[PDB]
Amino acid sequence: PWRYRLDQFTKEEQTALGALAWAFYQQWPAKEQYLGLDLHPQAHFISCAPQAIAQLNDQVNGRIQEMVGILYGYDPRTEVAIFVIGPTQFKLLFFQPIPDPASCFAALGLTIEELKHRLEKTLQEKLA
Repeated sequence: PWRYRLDQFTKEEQTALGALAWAFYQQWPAKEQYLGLDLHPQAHFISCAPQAIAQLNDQVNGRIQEMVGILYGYDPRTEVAIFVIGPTQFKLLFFQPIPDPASCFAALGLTIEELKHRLEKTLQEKLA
C-alpha cells in the first residue's frame, strides 16, 4: 500500500525531510515553488509551481482543494508540506518535524543534492 508506505516514510525520515524542506525553502523563500514528489516511474523530488497545482486541482474539479490551501497557508519555518503525485491519486505530506526544519538541516550537514539522493533511494527501496 503506497499511501501507508509514504506515511511510515514521513515518520522514519522525519529529520532528513525536515532538512530537505528547509533547504528548499531557502531556495524559494516566497513559496514560488512547492516541494514535490513524483512516484512514477521512480520516486524523485520535483518542483511544483502554484499555477501547476491550481491547474491540477482544476483537472480534478476541486478534489485536492484542501491541499491547495495547506500549500498556500503552511509555515515553512516549522511545517513541511510535500506534494506527492501517486499512481492512483495525490497525497500531501504535512507535518512539523522535531526539531524545527532549520535545526534538522544544521544537525545533518548534508547539502540539498545529498538530501534528495539519500531520500529518493530510501523511498524507492520502501515502495518496490
